[PDB]
Amino acid sequence: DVPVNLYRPNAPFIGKVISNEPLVKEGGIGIVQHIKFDLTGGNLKYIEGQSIGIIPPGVDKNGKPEKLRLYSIASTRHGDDVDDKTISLCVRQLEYKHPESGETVYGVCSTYLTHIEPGSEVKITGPVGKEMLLPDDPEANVIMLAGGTGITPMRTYLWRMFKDAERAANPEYQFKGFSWLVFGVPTTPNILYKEELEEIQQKYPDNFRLTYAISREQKNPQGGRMYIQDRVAEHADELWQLIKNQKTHTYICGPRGMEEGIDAALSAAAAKEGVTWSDYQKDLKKAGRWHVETS
Ligand SMILES: Cc1cc2nc3c(=O)[nH]c(=O)nc-3n(C[C@H](O)[C@H](O)[C@H](O)COP(=O)(O)OP(=O)(O)OC[C@H]3O[C@@H](n4cnc5c(N)ncnc54)[C@H](O)[C@@H]3O)c2cc1C
Repeated sequence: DVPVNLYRPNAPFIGKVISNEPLVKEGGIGIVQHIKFDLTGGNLKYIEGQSIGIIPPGVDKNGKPEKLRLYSIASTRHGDDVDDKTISLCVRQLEYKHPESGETVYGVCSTYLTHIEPGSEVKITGPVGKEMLLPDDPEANVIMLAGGTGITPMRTYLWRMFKDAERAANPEYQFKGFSWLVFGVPTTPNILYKEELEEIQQKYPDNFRLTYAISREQKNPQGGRMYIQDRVAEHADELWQLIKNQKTHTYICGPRGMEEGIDAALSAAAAKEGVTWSDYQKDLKKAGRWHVETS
């Protein structure tokens, strides 16, 4: 049922870049690109919450061919144009400190992707992943806790739920539940897909809540920069109340180490009703209602 490994690294699908557009507005930190690829000529199918591999050119420092890097799929199964012909990614250019042999270091695959030109051919593998899948139940509640490019799978869910063209293409999925995105980025220019997220909240105010944690523009009650963990703490009681519903799913995506402050906040909330969150959460994971993808 769920598509997986239609293409593998030994015989990847050769896609073509259609577009490569910037998502970080002026005044933002770093580069994050929305890249769309042409899937025509092959049979790559996928669903929301999955990833694909990209094999970049070149050799590593030891002379060995570069291996694939995984990227969360940014588009619904139908692609951004709802034509079942494309797939999109949301790729940050990795760049980091001097300490590691040199000065500014640039990631191999992410630099390749963020600078790729339309018309270029790329090696694609996958799709992969069954741990970030969206329920078919149109009355589910969906909590989405995203940091940075952790937004990516959330885009696939929200587009499927709320885009006019998606609703028209998906007669069996007319979302009537409640979804809540808490999205942590450093600046307003760094709010990936800001305009479309706010368009969704305006059209569906009873079915979608949008909460930002903007670290360079907002301070938590303790005086520190505002992070996703601070917003979860601020709304811990209400998030816990939603989580108790048998039909609620929670999705967490972003940098590794983001889970710890989220668990601390929810643990304090659940403890007020005599529940140990770590135990309750284990049961949610087993039931397929607690979805995590961090790296
Ligand atoms: C399932 C999954 C989904 C993913 N989804 C996305 C996504 O949607 N968007 C996205 O942009 N990325 C995503 N990634 C990350 C992606 O796979 C790559 O790891 C990322 O793009 C960097 O790869 P690169 O080839 O550019 O860097 P590489 O050339 O592979 O360099 C990475 C290496 O640099 C070093 N390094 C990294 N940071 C530092 C630091 N701060 N200080 C010192 N050394 C450091 C580490 O040793 C690391 O192994 C995802 C990863 C996984 C596993």
